[PDB]
Amino acid sequence: SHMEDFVRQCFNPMIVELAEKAMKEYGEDPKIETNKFAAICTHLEVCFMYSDGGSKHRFEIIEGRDRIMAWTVVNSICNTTGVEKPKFLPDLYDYKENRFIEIGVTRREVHIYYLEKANKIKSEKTHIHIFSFTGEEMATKADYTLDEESRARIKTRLFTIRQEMASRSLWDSFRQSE
Ligand SMILES: C[C@H](C[C@@H](C[C@H](C[C@@H](C[C@@H](CCN1CCCC1=O)N1CCCC1=O)N1CCCC1=O)N1CCCC1=O)N1CCCC1=O)N1CCCC1=O
Ligand SMILES: Nc1ncnc2c1ncn2CCNC(=O)c1nc([C@@H]2CCCN2C(=O)OCc2ccccc2)[nH]c(=O)c1O
Ligand SMILES: [Mn+2]
Ligand SMILES: [Mn+2]
Repeated sequence: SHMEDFVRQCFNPMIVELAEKAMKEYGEDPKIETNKFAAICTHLEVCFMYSDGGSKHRFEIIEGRDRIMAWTVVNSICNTTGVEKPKFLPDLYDYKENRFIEIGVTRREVHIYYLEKANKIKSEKTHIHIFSFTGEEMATKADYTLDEESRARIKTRLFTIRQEMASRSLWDSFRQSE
């Protein structure tokens, strides 16, 4: 598909590979479900830019690993620090703030997607941070974890991705797909 060719020429190959591994691990093929292929690559790159944000070895990346290794690291963090075991796999863990983080990249209002995630988690301790393709963000307790400059790069990157899809007339079908 055209979306697949764009995703592959838009994101770096390591990111594309982790999304491919993660989709086939859950029975989905990137060549058919090309919109979900785009969304996993975006979500992946955001998590890695996020993890790059802040100090050194600050975030233990949970997303991008296979399920059983990801839960292995979560169980170790839980028995290490003593925090509650979340019901759903998060994306990061903040060693500085001592909390798991769920990262979301949406095509709706940050309030709606935050509400969906906050009610589905129902763990209270897991921190939530939502980005949108228009530069908007919402985070638990208005605590945005990272500095402004790091968050602004993610927002800028998201909007750069949005324009690239639109130039290829793919942005409309992509938002009408989440
Ligand atoms: C050189 C640099 C590359 C990026 C790479 C890094 C992503 C992340 C990748 C993998 C680790 C790889 N695997 C495979 C299985 C076992 C395993 O461990 N996974 C997935 C699960 C968690 C994790 O770690 N990695 C690799 C090194 C450390 C790291 O976090 N990051 C982080 C920022 C955005 C990004 O892409 N790095 C490395 C550090 C700085 C940086 O940017 N380049 C080249 C030019 C463009 C670019 O970014
Ligand atoms: N089909 C599966 N493909 C890969 N990974 C999958 C997967 N099912 C489960 N996981 C791993 C655990 N879920 C997440 O980590 C996660 N989930 C969600 C939502 C909410 C409910 C399911 N979901 C979803 O699957 O699409 C989003 C998505 C996007 C990119 C990468 C993964 C997932 N939004 C997250 O921001 C997020 O990080
Ligand atoms: Mn995840
Ligand atoms: Mn997430």
